[PDB]
Amino acid sequence: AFIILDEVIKVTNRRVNAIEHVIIPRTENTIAYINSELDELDREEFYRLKK
Amino acid sequence: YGAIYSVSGPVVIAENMIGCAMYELVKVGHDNLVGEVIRIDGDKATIQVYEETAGLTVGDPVLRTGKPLSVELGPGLMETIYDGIQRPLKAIKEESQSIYIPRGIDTPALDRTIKWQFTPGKFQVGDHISGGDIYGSVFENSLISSHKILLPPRSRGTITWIAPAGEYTLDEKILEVEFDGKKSDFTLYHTWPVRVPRPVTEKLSADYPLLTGQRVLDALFPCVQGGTTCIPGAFGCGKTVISQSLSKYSNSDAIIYVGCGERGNEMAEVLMEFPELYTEMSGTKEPIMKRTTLVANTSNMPVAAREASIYTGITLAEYFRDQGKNVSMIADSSSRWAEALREISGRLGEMPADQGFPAYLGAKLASFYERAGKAVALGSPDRTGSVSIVAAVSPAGGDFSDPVTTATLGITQVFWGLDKKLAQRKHFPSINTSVSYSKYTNVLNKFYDSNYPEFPVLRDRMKEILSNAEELEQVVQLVGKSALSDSDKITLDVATLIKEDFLQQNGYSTYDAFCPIWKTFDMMRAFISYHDEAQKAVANGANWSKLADSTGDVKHAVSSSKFFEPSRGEKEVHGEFEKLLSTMQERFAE
Amino acid sequence: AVEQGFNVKPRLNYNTVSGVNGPLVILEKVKFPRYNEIVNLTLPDGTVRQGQVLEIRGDRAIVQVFEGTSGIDVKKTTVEFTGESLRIPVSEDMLGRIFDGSGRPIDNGPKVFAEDYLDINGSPINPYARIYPEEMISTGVSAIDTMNSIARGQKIPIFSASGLPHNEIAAQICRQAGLVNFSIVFAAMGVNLETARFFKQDFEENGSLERTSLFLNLANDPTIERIITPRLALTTAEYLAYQTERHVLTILTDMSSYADALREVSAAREEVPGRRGYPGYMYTDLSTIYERAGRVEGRNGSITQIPILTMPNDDITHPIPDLTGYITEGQIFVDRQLHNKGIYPPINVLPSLSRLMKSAIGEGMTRKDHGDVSNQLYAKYAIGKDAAAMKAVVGEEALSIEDKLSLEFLEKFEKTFITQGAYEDRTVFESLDQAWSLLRIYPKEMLNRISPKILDEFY
Amino acid sequence: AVEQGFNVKPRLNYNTVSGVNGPLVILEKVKFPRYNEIVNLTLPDGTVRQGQVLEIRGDRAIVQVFEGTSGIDVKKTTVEFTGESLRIPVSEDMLGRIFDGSGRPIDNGPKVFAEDYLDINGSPINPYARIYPEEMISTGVSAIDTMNSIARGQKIPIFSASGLPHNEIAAQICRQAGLVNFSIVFAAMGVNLETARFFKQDFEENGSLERTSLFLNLANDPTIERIITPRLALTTAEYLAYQTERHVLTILTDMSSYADALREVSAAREEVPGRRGYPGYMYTDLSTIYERAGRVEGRNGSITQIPILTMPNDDITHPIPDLTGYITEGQIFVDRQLHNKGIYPPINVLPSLSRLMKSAIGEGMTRKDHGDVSNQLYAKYAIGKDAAAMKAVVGEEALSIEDKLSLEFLEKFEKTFITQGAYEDRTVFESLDQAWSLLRIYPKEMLNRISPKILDEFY
Repeated sequence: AFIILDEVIKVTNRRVNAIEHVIIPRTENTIAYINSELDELDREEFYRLKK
Repeated sequence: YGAIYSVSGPVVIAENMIGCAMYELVKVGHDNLVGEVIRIDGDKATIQVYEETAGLTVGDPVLRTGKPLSVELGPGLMETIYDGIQRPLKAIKEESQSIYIPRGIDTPALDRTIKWQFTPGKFQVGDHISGGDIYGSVFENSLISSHKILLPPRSRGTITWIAPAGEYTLDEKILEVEFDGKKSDFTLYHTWPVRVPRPVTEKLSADYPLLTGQRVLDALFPCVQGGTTCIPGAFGCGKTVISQSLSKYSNSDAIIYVGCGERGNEMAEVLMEFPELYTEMSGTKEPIMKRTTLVANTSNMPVAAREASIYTGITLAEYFRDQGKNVSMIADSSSRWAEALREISGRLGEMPADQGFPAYLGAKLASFYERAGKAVALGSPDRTGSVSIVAAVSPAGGDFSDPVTTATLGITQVFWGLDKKLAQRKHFPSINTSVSYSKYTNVLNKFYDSNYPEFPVLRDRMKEILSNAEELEQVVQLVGKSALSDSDKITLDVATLIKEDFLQQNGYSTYDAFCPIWKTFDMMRAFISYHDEAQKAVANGANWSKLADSTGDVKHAVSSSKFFEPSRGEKEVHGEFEKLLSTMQERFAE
Repeated sequence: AVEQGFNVKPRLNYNTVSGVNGPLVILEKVKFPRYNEIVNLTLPDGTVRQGQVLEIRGDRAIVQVFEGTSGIDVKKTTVEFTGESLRIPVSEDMLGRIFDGSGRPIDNGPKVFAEDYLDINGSPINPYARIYPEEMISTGVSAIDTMNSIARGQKIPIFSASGLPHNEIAAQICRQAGLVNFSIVFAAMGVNLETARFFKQDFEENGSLERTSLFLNLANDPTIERIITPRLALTTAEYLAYQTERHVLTILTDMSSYADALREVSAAREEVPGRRGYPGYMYTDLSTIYERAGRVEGRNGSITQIPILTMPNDDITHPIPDLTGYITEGQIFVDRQLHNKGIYPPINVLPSLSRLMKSAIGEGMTRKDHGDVSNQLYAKYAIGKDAAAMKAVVGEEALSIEDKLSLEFLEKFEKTFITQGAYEDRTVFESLDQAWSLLRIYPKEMLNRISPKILDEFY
Repeated sequence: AVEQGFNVKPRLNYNTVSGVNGPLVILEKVKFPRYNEIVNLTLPDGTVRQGQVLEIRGDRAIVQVFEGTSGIDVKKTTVEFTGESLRIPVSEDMLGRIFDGSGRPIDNGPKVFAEDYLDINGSPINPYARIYPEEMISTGVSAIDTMNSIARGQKIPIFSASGLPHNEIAAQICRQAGLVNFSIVFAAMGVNLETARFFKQDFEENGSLERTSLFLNLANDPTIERIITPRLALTTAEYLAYQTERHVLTILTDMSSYADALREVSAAREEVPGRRGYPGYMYTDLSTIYERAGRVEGRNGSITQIPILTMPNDDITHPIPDLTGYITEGQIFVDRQLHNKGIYPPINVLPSLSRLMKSAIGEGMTRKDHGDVSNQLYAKYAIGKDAAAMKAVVGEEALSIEDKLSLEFLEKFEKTFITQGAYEDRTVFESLDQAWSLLRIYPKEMLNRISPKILDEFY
């Protein structure tokens, strides 16, 4: 039980760190970039409508 | 009698058009092309031609017809196929003897070569007749036994003369109204502006449900006779199965299928299949064409016609409601109707509001969806019609995010949302339980208490099960599902059973083509009783794995409850479901 | 003092219509066009259509006629200039009536016998003449009245989705809400005709119309009328509360529909769409509509607002919820997760808060345990959600006692406290007693957010 | 007998030119201008260029020049109004010839000895005169025939990106397109000379130049003839398929280039843009092009239109692929991810769809199990993609037994079933047998979307 529990704890801690340091930052960066590109498209549409 | 000044696509600017009126049909050019004046500036009236504008030259005469876009309402439109405007495609093909639609074709919307049997109504000479009153009846089809002739609304007076019973055509006089000394001649048909809704005395609250046939739509998100539905456009089999299911079994006295922006061969499919369908509502099987009027508008057709097709269909449905019939007008590609409106706004130069769509898109969609609803048709005798609007919105971005979808959800009562995940699993109908809703549950509680008292609590229980198992499945996909309680395991198992047997159904299958309301209630009884009894057993202390191993037979039985045939009758099937859950209770004792 | 009313000002009938553009009707040779002036357009068919001017120029006025321009003819279209902006005939007898978007009473009753003719726009309230809200206006909704209690004069909107029963919650609040005089003002913008009939029949049947001045604007009703409707409701509220000394509680409905009407009006002019198509001055418009309310110094009356939004894509980042949260003073969230479980009202108390709760929930007001009970309920509901997520991860058995009891509390809370009958009137005291009944499953040692004295006295 | 052909109508040579702007030439004084009229601009250098009248004012005519306006003077340029829309000379011998973007010979052969002059825009086919195709085409590609079937008369485009082998896939489909011989009308809109040479070489090697007509508008060719090339090719196809009763397969390539030409003309006209600058009427133009495919009631003969399209950044949400999906029925999605993995054809069957498959597939037309097998394949491929995403995000062991089996199925599906070498020509029955061999990976229990009778009769 000790060995299995230690292996499972190591896997779970590894996955927690992987999430917090890769998945959350990657998804946050993708969110920021998509929001920036959507703002860029909105600005282009605004300029075209202004013309 | 103005002259063409400018032509640039459908938008035609005609000079000398003084005294014109907005949204008035004008015959543009020498071919007499139909066009509606959509903008006036001085003596120049901007016109959007409803046909192919290529070849129009400056100086071409433009004739003012003096009337808005009017649909010819009367006997003879109950079976025919129409373009965006009320153009009879069959009559056009017969007269032109060609596979093309000639430009400026002036075939009458309702054919005048057919003699219609007429039986005068209770009104006689000298009686006072108001708008919308019935003064006759016409035997159109076996399904439409009495096409009751309505006096046109906003027309009133005293009957100077009424015709006797006999075979009369639409051109022939039927009844005369004196009013203020100016006798008016009324024929079998009449025209009504599509933009202007047909008047009714009072719009009643829709109570009786519209049985779409699909099990999820009928149970979880019910629709009522005279309610907007906003079906998913094409991606899910909800629309494709639902259109034919409604046309066949919805109990609607009439159907007006409106396809705006429909694909070419996708419209050819409807025009070639709907004649083949039959119904068993009468004693003998009769074609659905006797009950359906199609407004066929392919994407090739002009954008103005694409915009006008929705109005034409909804005013045909309004006419059939004013007759006192329950109608279910099916709008195909309301998203394409909205795209047509956006294109027309771009042609006119209007400032788009949201993603190119005009700012008045919400107003137009509201003025369209608001024509629906049960209503007491005006004029004696008292009669209660209804128009259900089963409109489709296409998945523009794959999700309910388009401005047209936003406006439709804002102004609708029922919304059957598309699930991309369920569609990609080929799980049909692909109706997303989380996002879908129906605001008619509260009003339909009366009918449920009258007929199937346990229906609301059962559908609420199934919704609770689905939501709980959706949250639990999110947690499962997160944390591997290594540890789950017996109750949670039962919740996921029951939800998977529901999503595989109850919610999922094959529209083309013989058994599950149309699941009746009593069959759906019995299946909800079976599934909810199974879940509740499993939960009770797990609370007693039984092991879920062993219990599932022992009750695989009962689970297979409640799965085959879907396979139970509906044609056996409500009496026999309910007896089978009574025995199904009778032995189900005893099987859990072990 | 109103003897100036006894005056006849003739109106000019303009047959000069330069052109028609969409909803607009551009006139020419106008004598002295006043901006935002109500105009009675007479069609060639004889139908009379009201209109408003959106632009003014030297001998030119651009009328935005209501109900569209279908049928406007240059040659024969009489246009009559009412020499004033839109005004409503206010009266203390407006209570008990149902009005349209333009102020015309749609109930089968007499025209309101005016006490005065107030401008619909009104004037900004002087901040030096505004008072912080003190007492709560009791709502039958136990969730709102216990966790997100509403003070006399704040603005706390209800954030709901497309299909969630925000209309039903609004009807319940109008039927049950009262003081713990009162005159509810109801404004429905762009509601479906079925919803409007539900509102009317519900109020007439349950007698909530005795104190309600219901303003109904259908979805098919004109968009300019939709713009005018909340101004009408807030002008009625200002009148009643400030020139009559009564508490109002305006309940606006579908401010998303109001913003859509703003979009339609802005694009009727040449205004370029803003962030999400809505005009850049939506902040200003919503600010006016919302901050029309509040308590005042010399007058013993208050106006409360329940804007009730409709979040389009179930997001707060949308401009309507963002600006509404900026101006208003709280949030009440209706949740699809709660709605799909048959819990009515489907209000989740985790995202919902009332920033002015501490003032409303006190000792002289409500009962002295209100604030601590609400804080304890919120903390234990958050713990219940955490334990519900935790059970499917680490098994039911491995949960602590503070997690198992919290799961039991969560079940009882959602299924008995939040779950309220649509016609069940729960006073604040009855709701607090139910809250204490829920909390009593915990031993007194576990309830830590409650003060020791209140815990020893009420448990 | 067309005896009206023997008639001379003198044409008006206008030297009144002005406003020469981009692709657009404006004539100041025109005597009764005709909309959609062809003009012949004679340059000062002497070379003539056809032009189409985009819009007419009272005396103006905004002409778009197909060959471009580079070199068009305002003084010495004479514009001759032909008096009719553009009419391509069509003939039965027109098969087997190579044409320019504007229907001019390229193969160093004579001008088409016209049998009739047909309008480019054609005529609008009566929807009541159309036949639902319901006649599957055995395209020989597994990922198409088995899971997104093509019916003879179906406008099914090939959605692809830049650098993907869409040209190779379309050439393969054209080479092997027997029913379960085809005439071909190929329209090249702005494709590079390498792609045009590839298509011509493949047609010649397969033996298709006996029954094909190429309308090659290369990249170096003028950028406004891309507006006219699809219309010329489609009216050639309409002739060949309706009047000569042939079966025509149209392969309009770079419809994205056509839409770029449309945007270029739309931008020069200074009109209300739409989305991403593409004209608001792009839906109408694309429908006018695409909707010229199908069968007619009287005449046995069809246009199996397959418009190759290129996503600018492999995005369906782009206006060109989105509108093409709206109008054209079905779509064959060529996947950058699949091509990078090395699969040929890199067809992604999740976005790929065919509306007419359900009616042209199964029930004795091809085999009893076609539709159910294709539903099972789609469902299990979606399951495999979801399981691959889950196994990338979280641990592999967390995936269920079904998820692992579906990962194995996805590997054996991309690598064996979809993966099809050029010239392989898999029959639909062989593809179905291979798909079953893929479906025999699973135990019979979890093939849920297979009808039990077919599952028993084919497992």
